[PDB]
Amino acid sequence: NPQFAGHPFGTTVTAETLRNTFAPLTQWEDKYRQLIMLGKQLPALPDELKAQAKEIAGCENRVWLGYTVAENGKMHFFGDSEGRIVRGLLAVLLTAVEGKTAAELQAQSPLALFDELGLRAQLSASRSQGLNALSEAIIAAAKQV
Amino acid sequence: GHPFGTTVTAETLRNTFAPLTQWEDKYRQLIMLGKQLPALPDELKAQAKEIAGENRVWLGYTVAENGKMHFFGDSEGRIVRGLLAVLLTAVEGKTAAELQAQSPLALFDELGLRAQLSASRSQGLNALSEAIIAAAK
Amino acid sequence: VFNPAQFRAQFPALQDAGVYLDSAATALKPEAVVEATQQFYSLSAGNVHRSQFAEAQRLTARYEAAREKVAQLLNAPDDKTIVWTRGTTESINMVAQCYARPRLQPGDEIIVSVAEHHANLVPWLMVAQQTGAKVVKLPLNAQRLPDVDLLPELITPRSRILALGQMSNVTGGCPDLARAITFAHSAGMVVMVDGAQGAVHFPADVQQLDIDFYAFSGHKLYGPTGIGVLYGKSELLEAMSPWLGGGKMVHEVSFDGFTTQSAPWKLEAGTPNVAGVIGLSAALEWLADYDINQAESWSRSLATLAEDALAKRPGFRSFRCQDSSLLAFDFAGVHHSDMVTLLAEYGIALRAGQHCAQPLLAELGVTGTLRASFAPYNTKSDVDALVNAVDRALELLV
Amino acid sequence: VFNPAQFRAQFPALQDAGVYLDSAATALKPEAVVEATQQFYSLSAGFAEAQRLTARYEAAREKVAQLLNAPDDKTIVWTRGTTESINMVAQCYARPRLQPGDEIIVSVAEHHANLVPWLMVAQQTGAKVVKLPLNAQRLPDVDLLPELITPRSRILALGQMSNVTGGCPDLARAITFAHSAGMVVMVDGAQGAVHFPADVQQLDIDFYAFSGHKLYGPTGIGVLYGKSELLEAMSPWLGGGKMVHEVSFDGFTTQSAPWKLEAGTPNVAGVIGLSAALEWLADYDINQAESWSRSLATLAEDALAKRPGFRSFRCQDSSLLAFDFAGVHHSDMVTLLAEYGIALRAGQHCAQPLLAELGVTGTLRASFAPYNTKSDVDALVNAVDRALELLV
Ligand SMILES: *Cc1c(COP(=O)(O)O)cnc(C)c1O
Ligand SMILES: *Cc1c(COP(=O)(O)O)cnc(C)c1O
Repeated sequence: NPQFAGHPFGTTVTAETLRNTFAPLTQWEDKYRQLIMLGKQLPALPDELKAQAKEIAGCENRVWLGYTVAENGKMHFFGDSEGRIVRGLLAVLLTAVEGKTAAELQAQSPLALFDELGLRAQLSASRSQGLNALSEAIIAAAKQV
Repeated sequence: GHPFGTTVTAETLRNTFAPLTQWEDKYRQLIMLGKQLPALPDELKAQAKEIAGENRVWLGYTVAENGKMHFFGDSEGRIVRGLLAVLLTAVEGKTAAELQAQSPLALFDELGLRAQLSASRSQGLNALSEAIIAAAK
Repeated sequence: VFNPAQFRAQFPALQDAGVYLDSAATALKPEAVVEATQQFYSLSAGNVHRSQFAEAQRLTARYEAAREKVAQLLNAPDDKTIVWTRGTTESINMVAQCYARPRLQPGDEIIVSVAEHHANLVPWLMVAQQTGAKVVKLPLNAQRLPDVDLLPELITPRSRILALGQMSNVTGGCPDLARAITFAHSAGMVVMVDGAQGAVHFPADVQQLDIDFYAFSGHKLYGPTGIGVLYGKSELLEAMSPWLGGGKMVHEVSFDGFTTQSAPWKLEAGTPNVAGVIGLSAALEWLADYDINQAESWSRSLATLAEDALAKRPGFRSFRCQDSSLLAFDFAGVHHSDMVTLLAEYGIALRAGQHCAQPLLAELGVTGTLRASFAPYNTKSDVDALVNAVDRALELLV
Repeated sequence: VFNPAQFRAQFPALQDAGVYLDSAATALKPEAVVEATQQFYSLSAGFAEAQRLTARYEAAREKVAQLLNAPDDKTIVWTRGTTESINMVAQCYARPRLQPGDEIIVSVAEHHANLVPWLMVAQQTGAKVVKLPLNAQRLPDVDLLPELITPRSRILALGQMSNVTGGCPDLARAITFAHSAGMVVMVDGAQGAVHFPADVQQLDIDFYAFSGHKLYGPTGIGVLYGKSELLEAMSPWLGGGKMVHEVSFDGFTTQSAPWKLEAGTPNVAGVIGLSAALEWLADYDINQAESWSRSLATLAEDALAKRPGFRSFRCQDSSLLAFDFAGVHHSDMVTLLAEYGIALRAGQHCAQPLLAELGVTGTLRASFAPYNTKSDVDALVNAVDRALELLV
């Protein structure tokens, strides 16, 4: 059951974990501060490991997203970001989709956890190119299975 | 060979044009005028600078020993043909110096023809004028 | 139902007198396009907005939806098959240079209709000269249309490309495109469809017609100048070489070489004509509320009122095909340039000359034509004005 | 005498824009441009607005000629931007002339528009791109050219001014060395035309390129200036209407330049609006406006240099200020700054080799223009201090 480019999101860091962290936060600046903290739990992905994920490029910031199906028949997602803010957004996203089947991922509305945590309308980073591409790549991946 | 500058002059044109105040009469009279520019045969359209614009126009010259310039040319379109007649009346027999001295389009101002000249700028007249300038150089 | 007065009222250029009958050269613009442009140039394109929050969002939304609105017009299967160009002309040159040029062998053949606009002929002459291939003429049938039934005679094992206008800018005529495509695909050829007029009047369903490449210009489609589209099947856009080199189309670059984006971005180097994409998006969004079949019937009905009356004047000759909204014509012994000038003086804007279709007008036996082209902002009053202005011009050119 | 408040007042976007410091990517537009455009797309079907637009359009190449001190309006070619201009030179002038083993010298400071076309034509012809590196002041090392130039050197491609460092190389010398070896020079003026518009006659430039949208002007419109003999030598670019004289199924003949190089319906709106930009701009002394923009950039650079971990890549007290902060990713800073009300740019700025040379994978860039103010500098410094507190 170890996975390629392992991360805690969806297993040890849960939607419940995140709701507890984020629900008390009403100031936009503190939301960015906690995104930055959260992204520290996503391990750095060495150059050699990036080349097995899809580069979801953009002007300002490189983000990687890759996936596979685990021995339990559930999708496993992995990735990295250079910017620390987008790394936190990536962790939120990994929390939403890790260990879901293709079917469950087609059932889920894009970025719903971000609305739940008060992140989507409130932070412009949430509505930026980087995160919308990431969202699209999950959809693409769920279809491709 | 054409009457313009010899049989037809700035003065003869003024008697025709200066009294006109209706734009349609002006056009009517331009079109009348160009009837009197002979049809340039193939043999000496060859000896002219051809211009394709909507309308096709031609402009050739000869220079006397004196430097008096004889201009020839033609236009498919009859209204440009007319304007070409005015232009030829302004420039026929002029020297390169007299040509660089005058404003070649004074004559159009003088006959109340600026709007008609204006309207046909794009299809011959700009180009005809510029080949007037270039011949004097 | 289509309401002409409703359509006409959206054009500020028509608020005060003038009869405009040159839409086949360029179309008037609806308020939506004028206002979208004004907004784009009056607001920062950056990510900060402190006072015009909703107006910034709408500009972003027009820009982001633009490819999709073109995909919707053409029934393309997805918005990544839409590439931005300067115009139909750039679109066709890109296909010649980036698809055809690396694939053409000496003696290969490119069939080009004799009714092609220069945009869909010159790039084929150019690429033919570069590869040793040859341009082959597809002549006109009886009805003055490209003779699609002649294709089996013209197609050989060396035939590679068919370049064919969906709709002529002179006659308004549309060849049987579905049948030309079926013959071309039987031989493994690819088809470049010039839709600069067809996209306006009868926008092509590129899936139903199985069109390989389709090109059109924004400015004839009630939109900005400086913007056009190339549609290509995804496999063909993928096969294409990159077009211009520079930012946006590259992925990585060093002094050792470069890699590119996939299409469409691979083919779109440098800063986009962002005003043009936004204005075109706004044109298409605006036009989407009208039934095009009805608006076109309206425009053709006017061209028929005009042609019927004009045919009662001696010496009239029409080149019009299929009751088109385009009416090209002449008068025996009257020069088209004299007529256009006088009509302009009478307040009718038409076009005269060669219409970038020299081979067509040579096949027709003429040197130039007048052309009146109608659009859904035109009226019956426009028709009476044109006819009267022709009468007055004729009395003067008698 | 330059009045910033007078210049600033002409820019309708400014109230909504907040603090706009990304003019080097694209410039805000003055009323003249907005209004000329509005007028063109609204113009009464079928006489005073009409004639004004006609004069804007017919005078447009001449207004460009006056900016550049070109000998005449027929050395000005319309394109869709600097990018198409450079590709045209590469394809229409260079490609028919280059032989295998010929060399094209390209500075490491070049924007991708003045580098990728050269890679491409090199690959097509068997020519080789040869790198012109930077000197110790971060400028293309013009003094090294004699050593880089060989009997195979045919083309020098060099930016008048970098969109990163704002740095301008010694272009007069560079061109004198290139011409001595019988080379032609492609000058990328996309920034220079905005800040120090080039005297193309004095500098003896072979080809010069710039974009309207950076010169306070429309998108989708740019210039290629070339010496008349080089424009005449160029092969046609795109084929189609307008560039052609006669056409048949046997072949075609072309207009001469500049029309030879301009197939199809022009970007009429873009020409008219760039004409209005240039006419409006001609009422300002460009040296004085540029000294103002530079003085703000300096005020910002000195303030930020007081914060720990600051580094600047700025050359020659440029109006462009590229910079980074130790341990802070440029993406995170650009995002927070935008939330604070400051618009600037981050990333690689289409200059990946330059950034590789400088040892970084991205930078922030704040670029100042004559509509920026001292408060804009205060606001930027305020937002940076608030951002750095969140990020370090
Ligand atoms: C922006 C820029 C270009 C590219 O101009 P476009 O308008 O995108 O074609 C080229 N060179 C420099 C230095 C630039 O800043
Ligand atoms: C207008 C037109 C073109 C050319 O489009 P541009 O916008 O000038 O590039 C090509 N083909 C036909 C049929 C046209 O009407």
